Amino acid sequence: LDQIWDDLRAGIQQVYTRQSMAKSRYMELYTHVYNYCTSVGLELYKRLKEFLKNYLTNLLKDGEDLMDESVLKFYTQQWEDYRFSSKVLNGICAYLNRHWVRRECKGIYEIYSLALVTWRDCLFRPLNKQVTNAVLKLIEKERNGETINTRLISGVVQSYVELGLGPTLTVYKESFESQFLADTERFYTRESTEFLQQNPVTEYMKKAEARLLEEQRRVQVYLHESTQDELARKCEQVLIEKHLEIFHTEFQNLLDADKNEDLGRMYNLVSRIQDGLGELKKLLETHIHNQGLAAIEKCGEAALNDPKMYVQTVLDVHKKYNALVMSAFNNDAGFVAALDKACGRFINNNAVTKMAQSSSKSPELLARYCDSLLKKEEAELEDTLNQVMVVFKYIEDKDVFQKFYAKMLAKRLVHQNSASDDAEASMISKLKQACGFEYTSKLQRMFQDIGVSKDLNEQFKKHLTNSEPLDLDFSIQVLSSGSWPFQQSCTFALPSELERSYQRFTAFYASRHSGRKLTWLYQLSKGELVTNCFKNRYTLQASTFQMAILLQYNTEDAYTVQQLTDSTQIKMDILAQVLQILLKSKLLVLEDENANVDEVELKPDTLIKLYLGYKNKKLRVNINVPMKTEQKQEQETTHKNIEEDRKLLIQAAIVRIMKMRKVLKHQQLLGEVLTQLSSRFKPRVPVIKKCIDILIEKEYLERVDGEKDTYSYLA
Amino acid sequence: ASYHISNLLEKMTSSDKDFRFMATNDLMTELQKDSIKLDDDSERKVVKMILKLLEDKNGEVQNLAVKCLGPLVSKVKEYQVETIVDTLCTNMLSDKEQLRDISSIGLKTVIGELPSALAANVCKKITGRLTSAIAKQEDVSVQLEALDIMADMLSRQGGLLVNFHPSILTCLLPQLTSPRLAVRKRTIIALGHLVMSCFVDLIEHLLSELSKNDSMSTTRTYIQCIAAISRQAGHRIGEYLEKIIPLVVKFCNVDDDELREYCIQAFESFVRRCPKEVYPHVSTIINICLKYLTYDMSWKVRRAAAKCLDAVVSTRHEMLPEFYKTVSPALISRFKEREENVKADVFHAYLSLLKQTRPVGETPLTMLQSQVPNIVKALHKQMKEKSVKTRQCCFNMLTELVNVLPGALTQHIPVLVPGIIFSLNDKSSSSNLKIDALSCLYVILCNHSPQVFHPHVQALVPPVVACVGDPFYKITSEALLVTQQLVKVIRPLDQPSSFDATPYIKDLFTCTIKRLKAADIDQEVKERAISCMGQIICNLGDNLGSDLPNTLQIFLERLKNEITRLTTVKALTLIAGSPLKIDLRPVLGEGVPILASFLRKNQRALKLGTLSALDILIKNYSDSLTAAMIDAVLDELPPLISESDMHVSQMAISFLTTLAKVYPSSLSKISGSILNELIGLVRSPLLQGGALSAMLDFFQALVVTGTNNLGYMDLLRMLTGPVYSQTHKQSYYSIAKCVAALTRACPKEGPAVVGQFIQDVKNSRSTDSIRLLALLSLGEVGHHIDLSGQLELKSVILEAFSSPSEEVKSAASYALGSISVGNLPEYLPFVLQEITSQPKRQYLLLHSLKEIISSASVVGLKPYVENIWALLLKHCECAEEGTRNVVAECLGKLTLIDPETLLPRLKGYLISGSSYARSSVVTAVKFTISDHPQPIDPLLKNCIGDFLKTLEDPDLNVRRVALVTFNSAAHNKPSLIRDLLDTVLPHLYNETKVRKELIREVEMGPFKHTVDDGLDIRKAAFECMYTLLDSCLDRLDIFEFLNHVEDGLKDHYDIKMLTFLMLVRLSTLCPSAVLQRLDRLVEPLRATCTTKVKANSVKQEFEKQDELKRSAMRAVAALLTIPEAEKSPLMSEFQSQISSNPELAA
Amino acid sequence: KKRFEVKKWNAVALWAWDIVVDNCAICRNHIMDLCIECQANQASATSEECTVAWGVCNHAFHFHCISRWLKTRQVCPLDNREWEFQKY
Ligand SMILES: [Zn+2]
Ligand SMILES: [Zn+2]
Ligand SMILES: [Zn+2]
Repeated sequence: LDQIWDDLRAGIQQVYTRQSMAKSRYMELYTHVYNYCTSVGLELYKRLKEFLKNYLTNLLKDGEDLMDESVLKFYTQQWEDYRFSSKVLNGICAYLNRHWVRRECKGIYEIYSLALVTWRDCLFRPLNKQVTNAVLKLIEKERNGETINTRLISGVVQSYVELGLGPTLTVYKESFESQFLADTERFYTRESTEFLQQNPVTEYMKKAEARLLEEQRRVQVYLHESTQDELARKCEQVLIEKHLEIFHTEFQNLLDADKNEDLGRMYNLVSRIQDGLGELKKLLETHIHNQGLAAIEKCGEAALNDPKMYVQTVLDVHKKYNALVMSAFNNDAGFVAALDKACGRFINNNAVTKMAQSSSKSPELLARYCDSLLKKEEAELEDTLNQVMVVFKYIEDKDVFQKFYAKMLAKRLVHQNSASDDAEASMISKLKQACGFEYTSKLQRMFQDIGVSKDLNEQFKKHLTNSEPLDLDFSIQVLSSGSWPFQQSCTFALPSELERSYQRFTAFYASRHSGRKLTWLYQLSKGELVTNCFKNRYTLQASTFQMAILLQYNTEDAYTVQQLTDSTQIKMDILAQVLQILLKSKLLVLEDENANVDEVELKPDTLIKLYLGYKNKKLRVNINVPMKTEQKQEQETTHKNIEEDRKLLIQAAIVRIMKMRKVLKHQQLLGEVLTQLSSRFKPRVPVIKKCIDILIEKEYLERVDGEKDTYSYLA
Repeated sequence: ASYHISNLLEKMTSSDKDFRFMATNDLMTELQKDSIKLDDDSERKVVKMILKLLEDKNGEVQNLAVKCLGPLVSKVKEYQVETIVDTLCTNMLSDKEQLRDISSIGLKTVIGELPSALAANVCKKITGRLTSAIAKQEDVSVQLEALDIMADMLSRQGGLLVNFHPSILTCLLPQLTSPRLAVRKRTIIALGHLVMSCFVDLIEHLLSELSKNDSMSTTRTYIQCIAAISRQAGHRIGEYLEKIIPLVVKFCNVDDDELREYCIQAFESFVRRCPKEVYPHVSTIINICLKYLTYDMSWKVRRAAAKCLDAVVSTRHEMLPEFYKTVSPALISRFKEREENVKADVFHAYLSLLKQTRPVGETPLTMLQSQVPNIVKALHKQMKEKSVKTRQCCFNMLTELVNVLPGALTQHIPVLVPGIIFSLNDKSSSSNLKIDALSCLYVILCNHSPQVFHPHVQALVPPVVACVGDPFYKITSEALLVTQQLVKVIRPLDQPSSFDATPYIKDLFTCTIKRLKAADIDQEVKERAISCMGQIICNLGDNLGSDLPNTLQIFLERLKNEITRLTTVKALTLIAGSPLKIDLRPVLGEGVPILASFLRKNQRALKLGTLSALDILIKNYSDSLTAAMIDAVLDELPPLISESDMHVSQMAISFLTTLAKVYPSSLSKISGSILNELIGLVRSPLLQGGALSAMLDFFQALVVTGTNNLGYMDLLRMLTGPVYSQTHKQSYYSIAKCVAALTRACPKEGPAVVGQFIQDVKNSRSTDSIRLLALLSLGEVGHHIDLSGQLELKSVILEAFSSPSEEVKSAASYALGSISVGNLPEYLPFVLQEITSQPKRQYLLLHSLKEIISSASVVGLKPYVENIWALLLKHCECAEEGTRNVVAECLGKLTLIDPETLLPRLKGYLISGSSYARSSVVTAVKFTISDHPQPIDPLLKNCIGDFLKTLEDPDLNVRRVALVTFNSAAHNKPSLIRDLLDTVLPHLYNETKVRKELIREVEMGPFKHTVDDGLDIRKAAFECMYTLLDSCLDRLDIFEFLNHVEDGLKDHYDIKMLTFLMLVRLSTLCPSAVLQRLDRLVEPLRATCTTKVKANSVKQEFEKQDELKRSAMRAVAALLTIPEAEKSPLMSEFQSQISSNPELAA
Repeated sequence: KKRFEVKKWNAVALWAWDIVVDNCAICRNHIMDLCIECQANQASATSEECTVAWGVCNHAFHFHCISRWLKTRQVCPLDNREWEFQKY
């Protein structure tokens, strides 16, 4: 019992210094525990327990006064050793572990657990209030840029973990982690509030990103996995979210000034706080919105009559913040939403719509712009075209865009300044997809006729070859009255030099289509005139009307405004406007010389005389140009027209709806009406009411007696 | 529902358009919610019906039908969806017509509405149909629409059809020939969208096909097509160009007007394909064809050139000189006018150049100057152009220009002003122009000595003063912004002038009150107005009519909005403390209290500014202060003295420091919360700098006041109270700093100071805490005042050097060190003295000395420098290896003082000397590397290598210390490493290896312990690599790095956790050299997650692997988050055991 | 000496079925005058709405004479083909 306790202790002591052992000697000690056990299983124990307590206690003297990277170098170098030595002791003490108690009935032995336990009674000595501080100081060092030996920290923590009763973390937390994080909260709390007071936010953002990253390796490399998602939470907590109103106010400037790579960063940073990315979206919507209203504001009046300016301004706005939402805000749907909402808001209600007193001005402009683009290069057009379809998406009064687009496309197919039939087609393809089909088809019918009219002409061209030619080069366009916006008009005495082309064709068309009949549109038909009476002789493009007049100057030379309004039988209200062009052009002069003609009160009395001589330096002058008020008159008119169709469209809906419900309640119906009409426009409620009314008068609906605000369909 | 669908289909053939419409409406409302009631019959009927209605005699219905397809597809068995498509793709060729068009639209709809498993065949089947369609089949119409679909689909769902691509391409290419050109376009579009999905096998057949057919056959189309892919691909065409570039040029010569396209090519080529340097070949051509006008059609040429020059200049920054020195300044300015559109592109190009120059032999900016007068001469002719668009360019130019060179236009204000003024008048509804001009002018006046504008004031005001009173506000705001600067131009208060501004005061001031006194105009205008007026007051005020008091009143008033309010505060902070000691007496009365009022709006900005204002006032308007005003503020303070907002805290502490500076008396009230709140702020871990400095300046000016229950001794007890009764290290440091402050203020000392030793010596039961605050106080105080008196202390301080507590022991080291500065000759010799005498205190004493050297004085130290240095060159007695560091840290600090005559000295112990001498020196130089750029940096950048690229291969721990010094530099100033990488790196990697000779075993029975002396140096090697990662990463041979990273995955546990992370870093950063060696990096990562441990192990033994295993997945994970081209190698062996890993790692 | 010659003339005309003459064939009154109903009835919400309507077939009627017609049947009363409006 003591005959062994001595040599066994000899070995124990050798095993605890680090003197290599002999395979035989390891076993000798094993043997001693074997015999001491297979003879007391608490005597050998306590004696081992003593040897340990009276080993560590002594060791402590070697560090009691060590203090910085030294208790660290000390405590760790001592731990690594004590561990292995005990692993070996635990090895010899097999029989003390196993018979003397319970086995076979996990890396927990008691003899080793006996070693761990006594040492933690070495941990309370230096560590708790020291070896831990030395660590926090060293970590602080590395955080201030000081390259450090991380193994002085690893060793410590790994110890703590194991000195627990991997799963047990009390000691770790209680004697280190808790203080670690606390120190971290303050360290970063202090670094941030000081950097911000001394640096531009764009720079604090760069740093915070960095620190966060640094603190990552600072756990993966020398801390326990346990403290991972907490050091992270805490760091973001102090590095990112107590600085959100600072981040917020700056979010602005980072937009007020197009410095958008930082926006990406702020994004990636707030993208770390729960719901933190919310207020960013709000601020953006508001921003891009005001940003849009401003753009338009600064275009003043021009914008009101410059479609390119207008559409290009909106386009510029959107195109900026889109590619901005793509990179910077990682194409986040939540953000795409802000942009959309903002664009939808300003595109429909802005400075132009305001002064025009109607949101419908935007859609018309968009439509006009399209027209400009399709009149007489590729990348821009197909793209520009494509951008147009983007804007459209946001327009709410879409029927308006549609009416104008057709109204203007039509004035094109006929007369002039249409680009390649390609863009034209390509733009149809684009509408086929956004716009409906009833719409797309309506347009198709227009193209059909033009083609049909084309072939029709090639027929007549022959009919003339096959007989008596005409006194001029004639061509016509027969358009189905129903499919075109055109309206015949201004009464008109047709000059003689044409009458042959007229009858000659009329007869022909009548021979081609028996059941049909033609109604000629002079306000929309032109021709080429030749001048064999001036210094130089030229060909001038001229509206029929203009020709109807000029041709009169083939007899006398002056004609009172009345002498004309009588002859050509072309209307004064309008006949006057034409003359003004003819004057400003310079083929007519009133009487006097000074030309304040641009703004005169040409009364019936006033004379209009042919001017002989001088003329355009060129040989082909196009005297046919828009009467000024002409456009403003067509515009206001097509709107007026849209006002009508709207009510008619509304009722159509009211009906088919009440026709497939037999009874509905006021609201019920209004909701329906909207749902359908939504893709085209937003029927003002008072109007659907004034509509449901007229249907009651037209006897398509009747109120449900014994139930006001409920309607029944009257078959 | 159920009977629904039945009743609907009937109403769907209802002869009455309305019903068929409402029936189809009500049917679609249903097909949207939960795809319920699907009979595998009700479908048959429904679909067949919808497809039928697709041909209804009424458009309204037809439409609904097509709009029905969308929601349908996603609500019926896979064959029925097969049907649809098929049925749709077939009508495509229908001999009716309207069927081909609506069937066409129908198709597109389905396509758009989709995804994942669904869209499989859904495009697949289709793809086949379009193919035969796209074949030149002598029906364009069919093609053209198929090509659209082919394009609409290929891209919204490109991720797949991968196996159809080669089949797609093979039907497209021949179309690039189509006699109808529209088809050629449509096709190119397809190709473009095609390459977005490729695969890596197809980007080449396509290109080659294009390079090949470069056989002089008419129609430069293959041209556009090249450019086309360039924009889409770019990257994917960056390894195909040597043949490209030349082919293009060779053709560019050909004198045609669609030659623009080649430029279009070179442009699109050189705007996406960066690493493709044929820059010059290009610049040259552009510039030559950039003035291609003759006497038509040309111009689009000039455009492309202009557009290209614009491109180049906007990315090749490294080419600034080349830019300013070869045709562009000289030949852009040259063509700085021409047609119109083209003129515009020329300017835009230049701007990009100006912007490129914008940074942050013979510099860019210096080259720029040289450019004007040329720039100016140009603009001068432009500025007076009818085009509104052009003049705008002139202004945005000068602006950006002057924004680059803050002094740029000095020699020319006179040829510009007419230009500026001229445009401040009209060609309208262009408010942009007037605003753009108005901005330019503002920017100008902001960066140019004001003197320059004087002769021009006389003729610049009228047009400005008028813009202010312009109808539109946007113009009014700028006008007001200029006015405000215009004022500082004629009021120079910083640099006295001699310009009489009196003749402009009126008009200026007028237009402004007209705005400031409104409330109908935009707030923007309302603020620029107060701002401006404020300046109008701050700067001429002095000869300002008697319309001033009336105006000051105006402010007071305005200050009660939630808009006006903040801007006026600041404007009032500016009217105060303005040279012309302006009288704000009246407005103080009810305004001051209106200010305090603000101190409760928890609005950062307002608090800060409001406080910042209550200060100026008090400072320059003291007499007129009514005791009833001050405490009207005081009351709102306590909440402002929180550790939550230091700035606000210190801002408000400054205010009290002022109150007591110029109004003692009110002190009485400084006791309530106020006082018992600063005292709290003192006990805060967050208190530092700004506020702390103010907390100190405050006390020092509170005691001097003499006040009942607020005296010296009174306050000490308040600070040092809580401590003498029984928290945070910082607390004591701040406390001692105040104690000292309050001490150097009332030098009635000995009582306190002596009363601070029989506080330490007073060990006989004295809270270990007191001894701390005690020592720290003797320290702070000792630094300023001369304690050369009581010598009883030199020992008391040292007695603590042997305290059982670090906290005190350090505090003692500091105290002595710091006290040493109060009287440097009576203490320094003593210190060095004890350092050699009692070595038992070497460490701490060497730290005390660190404090001395560190922050002493700089004149009082030079003397002893030669002495210190001598003591430190001797203490390389390596006694404690922790001591050699304080020394090295001391040698380092010392060097800084006159480094030119000290670094060389260290760059010489280098050779001869011993392991420790060598170490110490290369360790001292380490403690020289500062975070922020310092004076030593230049010289350091030079001698650095002589320690590094030389200390990497000498011997022992010295190498380790070297690595560390290199790690320390590349982390916070690689600006001293860049050049040295080539030399260093090899070594750095060499230290990454294992020296088997530095490893011994320690056997003891079955147990063996491995000692690896190389582990630490080696750990420092990898730790250097990880650092190169954040910064210097391009100068790194990416593969040598990965070679060695591979080596350290299979190294030691402590070294694995590092590299594992290094992988995850390299995952994100540079992926391509990873995948290439992605198989070599996995064998190891696998090895780990495989390795087992014998249950003969202790509990903790296992956890280790459990943690090391899941730390490797973390990597392996991110090794899969690299373009799924990684699935290719070999890889995820689903395992029962392994499973739990990527599970708990996720 | 003051003579102008016409070299070309590009005219344009609309076509309508000539089975009538700017006449509404339901009520046989006149597409340009109010339908016979509004004509007899007191001025009202309706009266101020009366106009022409065209079908995709190109037959025109007063919006009211045809709208009324469709109340019972669903085809062009002049061309047995389902009526479809097209213009107002
Ligand atoms: Zn009627
Ligand atoms: Zn009909
Ligand atoms: Zn009728």
